[PDB]
Amino acid sequence: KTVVVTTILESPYVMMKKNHEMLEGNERYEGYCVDLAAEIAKHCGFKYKLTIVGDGKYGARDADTKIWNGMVGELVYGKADIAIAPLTITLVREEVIDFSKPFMSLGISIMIKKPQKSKPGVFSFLDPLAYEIWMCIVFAYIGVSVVLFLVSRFSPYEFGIFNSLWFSLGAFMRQGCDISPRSLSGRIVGGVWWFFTLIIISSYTANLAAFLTVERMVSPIESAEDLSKQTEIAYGTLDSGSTKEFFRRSKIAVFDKMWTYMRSAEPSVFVRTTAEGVARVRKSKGKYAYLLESTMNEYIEQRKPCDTMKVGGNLDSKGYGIATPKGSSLGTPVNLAVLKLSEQGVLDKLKNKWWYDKGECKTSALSLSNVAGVFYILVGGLGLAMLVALIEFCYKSR
Amino acid sequence: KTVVVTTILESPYVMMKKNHEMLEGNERYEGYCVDLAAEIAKHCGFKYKLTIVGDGKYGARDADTKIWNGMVGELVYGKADIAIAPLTITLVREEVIDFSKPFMSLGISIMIKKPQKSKPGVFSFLDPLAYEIWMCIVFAYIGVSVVLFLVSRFSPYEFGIFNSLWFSLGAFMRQGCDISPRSLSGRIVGGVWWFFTLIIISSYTANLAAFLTVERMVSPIESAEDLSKQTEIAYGTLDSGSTKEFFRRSKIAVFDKMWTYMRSAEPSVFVRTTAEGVARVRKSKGKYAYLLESTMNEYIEQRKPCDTMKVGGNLDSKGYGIATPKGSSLGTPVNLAVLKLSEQGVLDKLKNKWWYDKGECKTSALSLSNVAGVFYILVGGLGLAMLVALIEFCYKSR
Amino acid sequence: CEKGVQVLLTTIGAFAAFGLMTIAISTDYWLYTRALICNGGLTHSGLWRICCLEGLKRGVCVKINHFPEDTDYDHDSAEYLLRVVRASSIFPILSAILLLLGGVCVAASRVYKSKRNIILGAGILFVAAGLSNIIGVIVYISANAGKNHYSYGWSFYFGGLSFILAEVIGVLAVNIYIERSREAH
Amino acid sequence: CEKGVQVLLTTIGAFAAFGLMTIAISTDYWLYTRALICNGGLTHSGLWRICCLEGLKRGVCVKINHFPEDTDYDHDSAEYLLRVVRASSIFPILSAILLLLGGVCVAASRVYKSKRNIILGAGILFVAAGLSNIIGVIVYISANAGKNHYSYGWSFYFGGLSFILAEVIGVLAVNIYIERSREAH
Amino acid sequence: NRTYIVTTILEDPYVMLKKNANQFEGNDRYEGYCVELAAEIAKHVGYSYRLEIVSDGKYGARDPDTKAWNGMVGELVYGRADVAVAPLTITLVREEVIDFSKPFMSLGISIMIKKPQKSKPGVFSFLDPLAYEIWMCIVFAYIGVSVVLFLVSRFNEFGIFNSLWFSLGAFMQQGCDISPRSLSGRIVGGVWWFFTLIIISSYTANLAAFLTVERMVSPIESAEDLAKQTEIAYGTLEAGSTKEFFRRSKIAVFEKMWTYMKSAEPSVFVRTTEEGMIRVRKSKGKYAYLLESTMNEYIEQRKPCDTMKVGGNLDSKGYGIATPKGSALRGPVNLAVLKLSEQGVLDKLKSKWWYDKGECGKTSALSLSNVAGVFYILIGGLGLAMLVALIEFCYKSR
Amino acid sequence: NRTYIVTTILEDPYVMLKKNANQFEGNDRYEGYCVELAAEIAKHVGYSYRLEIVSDGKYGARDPDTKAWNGMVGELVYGRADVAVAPLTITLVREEVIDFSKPFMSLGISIMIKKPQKSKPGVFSFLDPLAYEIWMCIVFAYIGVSVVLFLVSRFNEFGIFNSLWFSLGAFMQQGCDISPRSLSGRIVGGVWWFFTLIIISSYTANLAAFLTVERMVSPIESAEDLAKQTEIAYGTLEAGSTKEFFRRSKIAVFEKMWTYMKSAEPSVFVRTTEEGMIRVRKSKGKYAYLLESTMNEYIEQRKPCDTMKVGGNLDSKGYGIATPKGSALRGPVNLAVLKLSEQGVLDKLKSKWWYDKGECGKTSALSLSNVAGVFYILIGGLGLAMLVALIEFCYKSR
Ligand SMILES: CCCCCC/C=C\CCCCCCCC(=O)O
Ligand SMILES: CCCCCC/C=C\CCCCCCCC(=O)O
Ligand SMILES: N[C@@H](CCC(=O)O)C(=O)O
Ligand SMILES: N[C@@H](CCC(=O)O)C(=O)O
Ligand SMILES: N[C@@H](CCC(=O)O)C(=O)O
Ligand SMILES: N[C@@H](CCC(=O)O)C(=O)O
Repeated sequence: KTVVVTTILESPYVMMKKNHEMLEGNERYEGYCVDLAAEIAKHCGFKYKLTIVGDGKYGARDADTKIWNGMVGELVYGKADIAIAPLTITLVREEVIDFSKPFMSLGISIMIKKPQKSKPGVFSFLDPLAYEIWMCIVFAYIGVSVVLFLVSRFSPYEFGIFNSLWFSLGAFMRQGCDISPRSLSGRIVGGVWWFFTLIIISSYTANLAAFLTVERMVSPIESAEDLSKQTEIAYGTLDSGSTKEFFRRSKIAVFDKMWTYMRSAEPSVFVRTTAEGVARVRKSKGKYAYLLESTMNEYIEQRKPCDTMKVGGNLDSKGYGIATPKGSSLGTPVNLAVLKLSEQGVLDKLKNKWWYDKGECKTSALSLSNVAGVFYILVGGLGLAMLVALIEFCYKSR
Repeated sequence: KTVVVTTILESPYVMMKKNHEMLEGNERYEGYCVDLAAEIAKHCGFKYKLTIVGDGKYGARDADTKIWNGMVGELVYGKADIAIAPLTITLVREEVIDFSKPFMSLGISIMIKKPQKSKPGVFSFLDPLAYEIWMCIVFAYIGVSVVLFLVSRFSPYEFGIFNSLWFSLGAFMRQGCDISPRSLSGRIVGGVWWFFTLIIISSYTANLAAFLTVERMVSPIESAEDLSKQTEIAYGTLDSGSTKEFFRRSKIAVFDKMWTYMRSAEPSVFVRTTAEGVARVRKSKGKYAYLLESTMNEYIEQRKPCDTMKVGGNLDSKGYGIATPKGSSLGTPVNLAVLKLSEQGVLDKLKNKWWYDKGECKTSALSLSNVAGVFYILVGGLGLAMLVALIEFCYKSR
Repeated sequence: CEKGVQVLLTTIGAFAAFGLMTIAISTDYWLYTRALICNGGLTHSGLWRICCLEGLKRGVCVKINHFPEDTDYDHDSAEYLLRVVRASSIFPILSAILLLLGGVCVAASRVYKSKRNIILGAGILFVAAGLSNIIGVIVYISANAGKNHYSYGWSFYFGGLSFILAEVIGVLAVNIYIERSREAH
Repeated sequence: CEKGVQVLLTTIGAFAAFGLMTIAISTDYWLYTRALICNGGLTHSGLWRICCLEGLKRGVCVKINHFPEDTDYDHDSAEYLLRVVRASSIFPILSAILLLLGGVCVAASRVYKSKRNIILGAGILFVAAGLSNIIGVIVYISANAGKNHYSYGWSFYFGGLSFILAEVIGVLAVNIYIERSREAH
Repeated sequence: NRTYIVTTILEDPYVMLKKNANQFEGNDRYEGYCVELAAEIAKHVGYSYRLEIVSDGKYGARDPDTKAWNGMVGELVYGRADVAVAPLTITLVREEVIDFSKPFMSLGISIMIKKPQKSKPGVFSFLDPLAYEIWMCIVFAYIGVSVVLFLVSRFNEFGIFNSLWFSLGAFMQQGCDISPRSLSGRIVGGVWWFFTLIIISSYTANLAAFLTVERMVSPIESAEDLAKQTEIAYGTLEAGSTKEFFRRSKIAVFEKMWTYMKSAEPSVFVRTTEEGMIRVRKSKGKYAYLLESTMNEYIEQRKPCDTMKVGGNLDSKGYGIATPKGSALRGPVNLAVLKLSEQGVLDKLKSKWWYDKGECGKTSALSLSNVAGVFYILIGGLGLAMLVALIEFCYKSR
Repeated sequence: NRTYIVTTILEDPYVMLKKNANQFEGNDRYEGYCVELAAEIAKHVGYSYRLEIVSDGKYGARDPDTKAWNGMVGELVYGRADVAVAPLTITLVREEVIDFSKPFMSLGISIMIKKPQKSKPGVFSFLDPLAYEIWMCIVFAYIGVSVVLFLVSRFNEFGIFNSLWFSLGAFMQQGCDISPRSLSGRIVGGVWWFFTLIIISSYTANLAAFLTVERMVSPIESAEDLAKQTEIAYGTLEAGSTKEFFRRSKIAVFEKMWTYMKSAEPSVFVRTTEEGMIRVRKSKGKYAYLLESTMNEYIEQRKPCDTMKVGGNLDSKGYGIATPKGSALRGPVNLAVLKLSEQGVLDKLKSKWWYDKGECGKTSALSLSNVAGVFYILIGGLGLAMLVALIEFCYKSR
């Protein structure tokens, strides 16, 4: 009458309660899937005994012995009555057992060690304006100086080219150069140049605050492409997991290339359990990159230390599905339970509570590190100037 | 077996449903107090027939005939079994009937017609700085000009007093006056003055955006004091309401003065029903000011047209209380119902739904109206200047 | 070329400006807003009188209420002073008066050429006229403020061109006075 | 008073500045931060070596890891160049070198008085010394950045006074060269 | 060896009538996602398929009285069609009576709105902080200040030509070749300077207010709000599972929205998604359609491109092939679906049909477009200055 | 004609021991709100009252096993005391067994926290936007630029004394008596100008960032958060209705907080409100006390004044006199209470006991304090300049 439930110990889908040694029975384990399975036996109308698969595995078929390991093995091999787990749906597992309508969705995704907040770079003070604007600004400054020179030559009342350049430059920085135009055309050119500066500077200074302090995480990987295009950083998977099989069977260029990479890399990229891969990322100092189902990546990102991040959109879309032995009479009811729950809204609530309710993760004075670059420029120009003078002097003494 | 419930038609405490003519029975009325009374009969365990008091009144005792009108009259005069209303608790109504623990709280408060958003005034451009700062700024500008004058006289290498004033003024407005100091003390004074301006102007311009567009509602009344200190704007009440009796019996200066005012003012400030007073405010163009219980004021403020506002803190604190005839056996249970509900949290939920769930109520370019004042100043000074010159000229021609 | 043509240019500019300003005062196409008069409906409006269009009334030139626009508050609040000035329209008419008096002083300058200060007074008149007209514009706008589309009709830009001309004339008259003084030397 | 005293003041300032800068380089009280070395605990730190205090070790002067601070990313990211320069401390030592060479040129100026450009070269040396020292400060801070209290010890302000003196000396040496040229006239 | 009947519905892009379909016959009459999809499915299962539209153009639902099946489900259950390949949302009621298949596309219940005003920042967006009126009256004041200063100065280098200059430098804060020495000139300068400071500070602060604040507002932006609004219309499609979900919902917001939808006159419902689309497009912000998310996105992509999805999806479910209960075809269809998923097909088709077409394709650095009007102005002034210098050259040469 | 026993509890300011109470005996031993209150009540009812503290110093509650009454309620129910005049929160359980009275003060369940760092803006708050290091290195760069410019210029009016000037004007944007004519001088000027622009724009933008952003943050700031946090401790008082409310709550957040409180080691509870107060004061932000609101406010007012109320009140209830069930005293007491309320008394006493003492008493215009350091600086520079001019006068005269 009782039903031998299979499952796995994979947080946040299954977790033993704090002080579980002080507990015996289905109360030992708590988790999303525990809640689900309790509800399912409520709806279907039987009794369940929870069991963690002894192999600590999800499911996969030996390429030589053609045996099914883990929970799929238990179900096909009678050890188990049912599975209620983060079990993924795939063709191969259809051909031997009957799954249910996905009770939640997912993708195969990339987990990385959170790169540090890359302090705003030197030469950050250009960020508030795009690079085509500075180029246009410069063409315009040249153009103005040129036009004021031509005008002062052809139609005078002195603005050599260098002095014109100086006046324009001084007007951009709001410092009034000592020489001013005296004609009606140079005065026009100066007026429009002045308006130009007023606008440009007003805008730039309007948004200059954040840009010099903005801190942005840029990752060395942004997709599967940036993974398959490098081997400095590895990328592995769980073992006996649908992720492995999907990569193996993939007929696409990127996934096949990465499969080749990972079937021979040394030391082995693969692992035996999720948390092991989590640790490998959390210690490999960004030289590793884990390929797991999206939900784990999300929970791990929200959970402390919050030292990992999901990167790149889900390479594929899939779904987690309750399972049953082929020809079981438990397939039809578990299905309707999933549907009823999803319609009522239980699954969304659980997804929010187990993930979001687990969540554990200003205007600041400028630091010299922020505005250091300009200082360098300053000194640079000074050096240059010194040098220049010496040149001139050395030239004159000659 | 059924219980003759008394109540009143006062929104949002009691309201007939839309298409009530298509309905008969207790379903005709919907409201906060309807929900409450339904629950109360659920807990106590009897049946109720809702009834709007025929007099359309809350309760009050004739000073000559010593009769009780309205719901209090019905309860004392057997017409009614119970009252579940926005009925206020007071001594006089204790002496004849038994109230319950207040199921919600309140105060006597002032309702006003929403004054318009007073556009930021002329001379708004002083708002970003306090008035002691401008006074200190001016003392400082004078001081600087003085000190630069003394220094240029006693220790020279020309800065008359007027030219010193000019240089200082030019440096405050960031426009470089043509004359600059040449000594080491005047140069110091100029440097510190320059730093002064940089800071002051930076701050002022930092916060100048909002202040010239800020729109603030200032009301001609801010308390009972500003009511008793004027008669341009009236202040009245409901009739046969505890507010009236509280004012009448008040031994305080303000409330007694306002009671005297309102017992003789013509036309009569008082009214016969709340909504009538609401209308009187909503049309009297701010020459009227209603004194009602706080909750009505709140709901009316949230409800459209949202053309009224509560002003001044509650002159007193009171509470609404279910009532019963003196010696009734319904007093003890209704009490415990109130307590159980308040403990569970029903009353807060109702208060939120009937009030907040009824709720029906940017960076913008500058309008000339905002910055008009400075223009006037401009023209003013110009006029002045013109005039001045003429004076000088008229003096010279003499 | 400034050999006496300056004076004729001055006077024709002065009288043209006075004409534009008189038209603007005496005209009702200062605005093209939408108002709740037309039975809400398009309205070209003015300094003195609204007059609907593209509406049911379509031609009913109504006199406006400047101060009595459902006052409902703010008597002696410094808004009343603005509404007074807008309604009176004392500043535009002051500009017109001053332009007139400037033309008068210009012409009398052509007569009593012995006195030079006359033309200078004319210049001052024109200048003050301009200042007053810009104040007129400012009050008009800062009242009209009390968010639909709106627009300014040829009468507004006639006042604008009046101010332009008034300032120009102030310049030219002052230049005349300066030449006259140099001749006196 | 600038009758030869200027030169003695120049040279003593130069050698004092060189001394301060050598001390600052050769000293470890540039900082008074709290670090995870002391078994977290107070640390006075320096350009070359940390050395704990008010801790368990209380006197263990450790050599710091500048580039090998758990690099974990950002090799050849323009952070490596900064960390190189901080660790090498090439700019402070460049300042010291230049101050030394400036004193050398000053003294040789007292000898081969026939040549005037020597003192000018000395001035340039001192000036470049100052620029290099401020860069040294800047790199130090912009690395030390990689939010507890911190503070700067007498060695930092010794570098600061070194820069001050270096600039002063540049001034005085240039003034000498100018007087020398005027004498040559 | 018989062709299998394939019922479906006309909803772009899942199925559509080919351009020139009158010139086409048979299964080549229609084009759409599900067209190709059924192509591959029948290729896999090795059967021939005959396309057919559903008579009613309505998906499927049950009459509560007759308890009959309409649309595609009616066609299948009663045997008119052999297979359904269309967006046939899976739900409890439908699954009881037919055999669904593992999804092939995921979605949810979502809000569609008419696009409000873009209010896009043009190229002369640097004037917006100051109204047209202010710019006009600034020019007027410039002319006033300059003429007055000429006057008071000349009855000095303060001609008109230099006065307009001085009063143009002061406004831009770019210096002053000259400073007044007279009391009158100084009064006017000291007034223009103040006017300048106020105006410029205002302009810059409000500019920062614009640039750091772009359109980030939408009223409904959720489900609670939608259920709270009353000036708006919102409903579903008849003969589909969206109406079923709203009607059967046991949630608060959903229950209230069902109440609203079931009683709003005129009928907020429609008969075709196209009808609701055209309604919202021609609703003037007065209709907000609740439908799936796939169609919301597709509609937003295609021209007019005048709609937008809003808010997060209320729920999450999926499409699915369907077959008559107990049929022998379901197995191969499910396996085919999974094969398609693992192989990257469904992704391919979705990209082809949604994004490939593309009828319409904190701080961020300024785009040259935002501030290009400045460069237009500058160029115009340059050309004008060269022109004026040509004029002056001619005037001088003669 | 017997004095009536008056049990109560020692909780400032409701009841307290007078300073010099050892020098006092009888009812004049204690002072507090409820002291005066009982005074007026017994005055009204015309009886004599004898004050007594409750032995346990604990309000009241019921043992679940022995089903006994402790504290003041124990004293009353079992007859040890005749009346209770103290904050004796009304609730369902207590009211079953004794006769309460209409409240005399209203309150709710609220959070108390240790005050975090004030971070108050001092008088030199105008430097905060730029770190101490930046100001230092700015001075260094000023000295560098000036010395270099002297140099390149002199091997011109660019002595050192004028170079430091030129490079001081440029930084403040207040002009330049001189502009370089050399290539080297111009390179340096054009670099200082740029440095200047960046630094000043930075300073001003971040200044706006400070002034328009003051402390507006608190972590818990609600009840949901509190129930979500785990680094913090929070509990109740034993033998009171706050613990009862949390324990009996049927709400989500309250239920979870009860779970936390019932299992946290060490016991988050205390025995006296003073104990929890001293705990939070000595909790280093690690204890957050849940108690009433009256005491929260009073504690915040009195020195140390190191606490603060946070969040809105969870519920809303009231104090109340109490008497043994069935007593004959309740009526007069209720009438007295209402008389006191209508007469303005309770307000008077509350003002006297809470605010009269006062141990510690968007945009807003700047206070002179915020920016007074500028005036200190300016004055210092003035005096220094007069001093230096005295020096120069002496040096010149000799
Ligand atoms: C040189 C300084 C010039 C100062 C001239 C300012 C004179 C008049 C302008 C203010 C008039 C605006 C008054 C309307 C508001 C009010 O009622 O006070
Ligand atoms: C007159 C213009 C002077 C320009 C001088 C600027 C020269 C050098 C300063 C930049 C050095 C900073 C480089 C570190 C970041 C990087 O790796 O590129
Ligand atoms: N549920 C997945 C897990 C695979 C993974 O985590 O990569 C499976 O059964 O294969
Ligand atoms: N409930 C109050 C209403 C009085 C008022 O609205 O002013 C009473 O019974 O008197
Ligand atoms: N796809 C939906 C129809 C569309 C709708 O109801 O919104 C269904 O199969 O029920
Ligand atoms: N006033 C509370 C005691 C204080 C508390 O429990 O927080 C009561 O009477 O129950």
